[PDB]
Amino acid sequence: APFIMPIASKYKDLGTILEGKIEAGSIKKNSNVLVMPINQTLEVTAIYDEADEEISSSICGDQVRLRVRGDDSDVQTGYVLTSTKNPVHATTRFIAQIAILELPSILTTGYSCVMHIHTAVEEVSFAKLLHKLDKTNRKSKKPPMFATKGMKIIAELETQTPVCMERFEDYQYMGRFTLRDQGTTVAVGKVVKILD
Amino acid sequence: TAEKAIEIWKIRRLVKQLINCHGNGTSMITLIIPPGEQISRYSNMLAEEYGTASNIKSRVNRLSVLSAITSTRERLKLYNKVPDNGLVIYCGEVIMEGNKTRKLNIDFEPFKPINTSQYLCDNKFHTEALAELLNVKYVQEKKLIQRFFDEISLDSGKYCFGVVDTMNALQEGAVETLLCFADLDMIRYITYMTKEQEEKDSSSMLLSEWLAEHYKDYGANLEFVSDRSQEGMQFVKGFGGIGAVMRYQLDLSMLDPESDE
Repeated sequence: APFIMPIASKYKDLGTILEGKIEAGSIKKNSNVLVMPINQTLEVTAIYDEADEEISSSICGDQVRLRVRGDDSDVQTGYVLTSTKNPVHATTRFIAQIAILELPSILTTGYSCVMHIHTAVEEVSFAKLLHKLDKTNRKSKKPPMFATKGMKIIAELETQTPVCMERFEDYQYMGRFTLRDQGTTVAVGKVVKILD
Repeated sequence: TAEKAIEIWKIRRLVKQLINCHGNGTSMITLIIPPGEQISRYSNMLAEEYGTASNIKSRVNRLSVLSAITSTRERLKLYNKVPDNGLVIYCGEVIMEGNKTRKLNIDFEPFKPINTSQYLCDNKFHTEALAELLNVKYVQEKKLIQRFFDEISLDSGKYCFGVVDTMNALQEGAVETLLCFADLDMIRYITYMTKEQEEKDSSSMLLSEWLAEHYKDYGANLEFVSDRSQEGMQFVKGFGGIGAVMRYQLDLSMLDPESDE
């Protein structure tokens, strides 16, 4: 149980206010959180719940506003607050099951698009298609030359810059993501392995 | 549009290498003469610039400008009329690897550089002028690559995709349309390679350029596509950036596994 809170909003106002929803772990007043992936360290000097009232600590499933202390000029909506002991993972390469939905032509390696994992939104492109899947989610032993509508498949994905994520097998929310050829939603999918 | 864009292609390659190279001390002659003009006007203009340039005090730089203005002038002299609408000349010596320069002098007839007259002597080449010889362009590009993708979404068996394969398909019988990536990183010595040459211990053209000059002798039909579009990026990072929509299934022979030996 590490702390995990994807920063949904950030604004100044006699002090910085990062706000999000704790997805795992808890946070106490006067603790040190880590901003991933930038590995910035910040101090948490106040928690405010939805009632706008201060609290000494928030468990997960809480919708909180955190007042933080320290350099944050680099902290952006989409990053994640996490514990400095087991910081949430972040990477630019990962493998993931992907159900293709409305995807109006084909889908092959070079395919690039927008991925929304959690509070984050990021440019992603396919690196390699590894297998196809049929009914009883089986692992086609020849890698697909291409992919098509309504087709399960498992590929490798690359991002320009690191984004925090977790195996769907470990934290469902940190593992789901939908893909958008931002006309529309071309696919959904879940991360199956973080590649360092 | 057809064999027109194929030329715009080359202009784009040129502008790309001119602004890429840089020389020291204002010594890069750029000269653009629109149609209707007489050569003699610009000729004995450089002549004046030669006198003017003679007041520089920078022996190393002066001498440079002198030999550049000269190098331009008597190149310009080679022409008897500003050829059917247009004349462009880039001249000067540009720094090089190994610390040995290389005097450079290009002169060519474009496609109607309307009204664009220009002389400039800077420390770089001025290609802004050329820019006029350059998403209707992207839609066609996207439309074309999709036409090619269909031959994969349908499995038909008309397509390739691959250097060794596309070249062979072109070489052999026929290909209908050749899709090539504008900035294709491929050199044609016949054995093809990329920039994987610093390791190997292997007339010597750029595949890109060789196709632009011989494609005609094969039936195609050649289209240069840029990795601007989503299609492009796919076509480049997914299919080596070089391919074709054939007409009709081949068996891609010569040569590798099947083996077996």
